[PDB]
Amino acid sequence: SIKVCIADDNRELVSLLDEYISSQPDMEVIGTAYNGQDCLQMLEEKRPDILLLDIIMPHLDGLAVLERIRAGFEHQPNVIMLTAFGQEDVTKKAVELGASYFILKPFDMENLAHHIRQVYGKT
Amino acid sequence: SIKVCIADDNRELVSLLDEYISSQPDMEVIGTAYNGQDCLQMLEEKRPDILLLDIIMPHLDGLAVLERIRAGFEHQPNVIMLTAFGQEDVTKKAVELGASYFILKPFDMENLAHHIRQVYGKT
Repeated sequence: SIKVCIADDNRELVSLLDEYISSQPDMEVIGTAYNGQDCLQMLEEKRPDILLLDIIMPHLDGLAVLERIRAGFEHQPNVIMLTAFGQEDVTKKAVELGASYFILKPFDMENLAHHIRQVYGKT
Repeated sequence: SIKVCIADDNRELVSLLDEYISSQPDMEVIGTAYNGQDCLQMLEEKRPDILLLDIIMPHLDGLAVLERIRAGFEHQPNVIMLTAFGQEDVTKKAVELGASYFILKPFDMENLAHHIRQVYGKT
């Protein structure tokens, strides 16, 4: 059971991520946060294996959170930045500190091309 | 080669759809439109196999476009409505006219759970 924590200030995205990760048979969601300060508070209690972290947030962004994780925590999760188009340059500083990243495209295409084939096939 | 036309008023979404469908080896994008009137003009020239159509658009929505396709076109594409959360009830009228539909979730999760496993695996 891979234990995952989510921290992002887009409430719609956090909800989708929680649903998606919870549907995976080998993973579990053990906490969520909407800003950096609450993320750092969560990690002190839950010790997840994986943290999905928004790279840019007002006041305390994902790189400031990652720096605090590396400078003050004994137990650190593997951090995966959530990066949208145009945010790649800022993500690169976080990869220099050892995080990994996931390019988050705006709309979900899963199963579209399968559905298209099913429709086309029936005619 | 499955020939696809896209009609939606979200420019970001049209761009992603074009990219995604064009990357499929068995499909091709042959036109795109940003409103109903331009979609109906496109279909008269291009005769696609598949039309991806936004269910709700100001002035002339996807159901009004579908009704015009069924009442005035000799050659009709198989129509797949692009339906977002909350738009299901309006889609059901279009399915009554024979269209199919695709539930469009707000963010792309493709490959996230694979990446998570790759990261977790390396430790």
